[PDB]
Amino acid sequence: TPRHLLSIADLTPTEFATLVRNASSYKKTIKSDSMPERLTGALSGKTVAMMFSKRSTRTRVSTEGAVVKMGGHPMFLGKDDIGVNESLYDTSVVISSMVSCIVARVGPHSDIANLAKHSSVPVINALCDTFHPLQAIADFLTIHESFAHPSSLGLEGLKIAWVGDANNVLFDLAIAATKMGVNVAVATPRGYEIPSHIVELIQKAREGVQSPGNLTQTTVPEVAVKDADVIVTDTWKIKRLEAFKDFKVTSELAKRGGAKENWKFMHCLPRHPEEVSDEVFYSERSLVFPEAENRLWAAISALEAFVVNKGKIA
Amino acid sequence: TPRHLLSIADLTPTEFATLVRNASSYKKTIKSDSMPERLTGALSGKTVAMMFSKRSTRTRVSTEGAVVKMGGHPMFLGKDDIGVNESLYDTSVVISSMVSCIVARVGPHSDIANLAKHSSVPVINALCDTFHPLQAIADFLTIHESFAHPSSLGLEGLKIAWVGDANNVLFDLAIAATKMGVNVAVATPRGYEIPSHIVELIQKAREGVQSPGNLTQTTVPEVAVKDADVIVTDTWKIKRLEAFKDFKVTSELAKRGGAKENWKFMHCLPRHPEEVSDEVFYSERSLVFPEAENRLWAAISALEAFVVNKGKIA
Amino acid sequence: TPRHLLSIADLTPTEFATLVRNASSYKKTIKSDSMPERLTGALSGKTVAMMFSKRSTRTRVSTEGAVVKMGGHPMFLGKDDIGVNESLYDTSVVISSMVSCIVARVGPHSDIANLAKHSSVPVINALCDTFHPLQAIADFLTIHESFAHPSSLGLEGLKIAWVGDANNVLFDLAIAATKMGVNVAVATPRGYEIPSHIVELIQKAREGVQSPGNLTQTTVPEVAVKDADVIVTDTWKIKRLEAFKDFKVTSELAKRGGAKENWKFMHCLPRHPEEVSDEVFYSERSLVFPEAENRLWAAISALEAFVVNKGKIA
Ligand SMILES: [Cl-]
Ligand SMILES: [Cl-]
Ligand SMILES: [Cl-]
Ligand SMILES: [Cl-]
Repeated sequence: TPRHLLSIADLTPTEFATLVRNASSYKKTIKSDSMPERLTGALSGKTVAMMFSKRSTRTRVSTEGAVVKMGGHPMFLGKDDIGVNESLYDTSVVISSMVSCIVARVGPHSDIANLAKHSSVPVINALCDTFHPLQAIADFLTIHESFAHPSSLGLEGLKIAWVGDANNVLFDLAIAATKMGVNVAVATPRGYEIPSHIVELIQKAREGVQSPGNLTQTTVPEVAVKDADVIVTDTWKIKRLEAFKDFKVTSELAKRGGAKENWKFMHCLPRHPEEVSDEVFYSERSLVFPEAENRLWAAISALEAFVVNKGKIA
Repeated sequence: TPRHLLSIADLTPTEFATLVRNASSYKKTIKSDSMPERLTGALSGKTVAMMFSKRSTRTRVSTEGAVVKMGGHPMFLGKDDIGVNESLYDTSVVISSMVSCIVARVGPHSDIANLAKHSSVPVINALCDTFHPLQAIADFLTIHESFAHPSSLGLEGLKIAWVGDANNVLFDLAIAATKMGVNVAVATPRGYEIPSHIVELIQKAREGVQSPGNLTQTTVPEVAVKDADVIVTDTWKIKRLEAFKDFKVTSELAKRGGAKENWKFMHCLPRHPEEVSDEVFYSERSLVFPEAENRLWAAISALEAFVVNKGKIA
Repeated sequence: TPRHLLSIADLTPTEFATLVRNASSYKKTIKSDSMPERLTGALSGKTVAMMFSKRSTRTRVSTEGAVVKMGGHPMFLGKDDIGVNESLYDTSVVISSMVSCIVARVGPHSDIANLAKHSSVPVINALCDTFHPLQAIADFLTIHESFAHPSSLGLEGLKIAWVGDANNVLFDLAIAATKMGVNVAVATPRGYEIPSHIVELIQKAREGVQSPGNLTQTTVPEVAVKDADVIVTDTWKIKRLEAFKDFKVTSELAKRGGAKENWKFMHCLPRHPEEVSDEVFYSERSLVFPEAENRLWAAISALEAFVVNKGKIA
């Protein structure tokens, strides 16, 4: 039976800190003109299949680059390429028998689990309705660098403020922060709250950690930002535009709610002009571009762990 | 002048058995964590062009994987990519001068021959109107494993029963079976028979073999299945659905017509629910998934033979 | 700051002759079953991004092949893949941070410069509104072979005649010919002349060359072809077809205008039947197919120079 990566919920706190340290390490070596021994030709002769249900160029760029550093071949199968004209069972058994890994994006989560259930090779979740494991790893890599033993990244007592809609990215970030002893506070409009199944996974993630990260739920943005070390948002039709009125991240929101003097900004891209101001996006406060690049380093770490080390994280 | 693979009609019985033994051999070595010396970096620095006229994801998956095991690069050029805005002559001379091989799928057979006629590198037929060489090699690999000197795979006296429409796949399978001393019987509705040009190639394939495979043509399914070791079908609008009434492969058809006690089932995928029953498809009788995977092993064998060994099969 | 290749206008006469000699050299070695030491694994572990705004299969084929000879990975991002749903600044910073090079095709030239302005890796111009650097290198490689010290390819005093529309390809060819001491004469209909910004770059290219190539502008085709060593055209709706009446390259045009006895023909493909006659296109006068293949050799040279040698041409 192969081990899959569907959500941060599948990782112990130790396993998660290790993926992040590895990405940090590989990044420092490769950006100064060297190759890690563990990675050289680790995937040569081998194919990784990328299955995408809707366009996702950004995700493609980093998976593609990560596979190639390991000397493997990335295979793109988009929405014009591939459960419509053939059962989901069949597609799953057949493709997995001629590749070494599947990186997959689909719509509903029920879809990805069924695929993994019958795959004979490790499946990694590129993005689904409720999870986004690769993004969390990138985001914590970024946090770890900017604020620079085995079961921790030394981040205990930090505060993250999320302002906007409750979605896939927040869900996994929340689960990670809890394991790392980081406090999270979430501001959303009435009707756009964290689903209670997600609150259940966050709570279960508390088990066995001596100082877990705490969860705060609010309707008022000025409340969330209080004493925040980092502020995060995300992309949000007619119904929505009126509802998110005061939810735009601005300089005036930080001072008014009382965030830390040196608060930093994060958004996982692409960015539209509704969620955040130009002044904020392009300030020295903004970790946006390093965060985007850390996708490359997070994919290398994850693929080494799940494909090469067949799931034994070290 | 380069040597092409357009049909099993181009192969001697010895050359065909050798391609099958090679695929079997390479499969056993690679699935137990080793590389054959003959294959390592055999295609490095080199590009193989894949030209597809209509979607064919399944074929792509195996060609892509096969090229990469040899350390080469597979280039996908689909129907939005490439004889409409430029003569067929020109396209053929130009592309072939910057690659080492073309794996091509087109509509009419007249199309593929004209391309090959002016290519300066070996062309392999991925699928056309009347032939499908790669499929036959896979199918005989499968048969050879399940029922486990140079001019034979030791299969003399076996029976294959084809029930359904007469198409490209059957044509090449028939030509192969004849060379291998395997008996084939074909049940089709009135109007959907083997074209007499095909019957002519089967008959010509008889020449020089001491015990050739025999051909049987019928309109009644219960007649074909008599004493059959294997039963095969394939995907089959308004006109057709009424015509194939009794043609659905079922448990009740095997017993009624008198097939062997341990008859096995084969279909080259994708499968729809009209040709065969769920009960049959998923039984221990069904070699469907191994048959699908044997495409990978058959491509490695064929590309080694035609591209690396420049057509000298050994 | 990375060095880009946007136009032949960025190259000294020495740098241009060197790119051409290198392509010639690499071509001779590789076509006789050997690898140049400088090229082997030069790009391994590394990704090159290809960004295409409109279909351009021919360009893809040669870039793809060139990258692979160097052991790198080519990544195709077409018009369904990627400044619409995200600022041009953002796309530029993000993609360039996870690849080693961008080969790009866009519409307006203002577009490509802005991309390069913010890229952290070398950008090469695949084709834009006014330039086509890769084509010029191919064309001069071809000329250099057919008519077979450091600041010259030994072509002084040759004549090139362009008959047809004034476009991107002609512009760069003209700038190259000037640096190489080759004479160019241009026949176009009234309304379809070289833009005066281009005439300005040709004139600036004269500076510092002891025998620069001369420019001639005409409305009559029979005038241009006088004493020409080579004749070139290109693809040219309702308004246009009447205007180019006498502009079709023919046997009868050469004799009538008085071109050299052994004049040669060039067209960068694809060809339509309006610009040139079948008799001319397929004669022994036609360097069309070698010219098409020389794209492969020109890409290897250019990518070695700009990506591997980080812009120090040698
Ligand atoms: Cl897609
Ligand atoms: Cl590759
Ligand atoms: Cl296609
Ligand atoms: Cl495109």
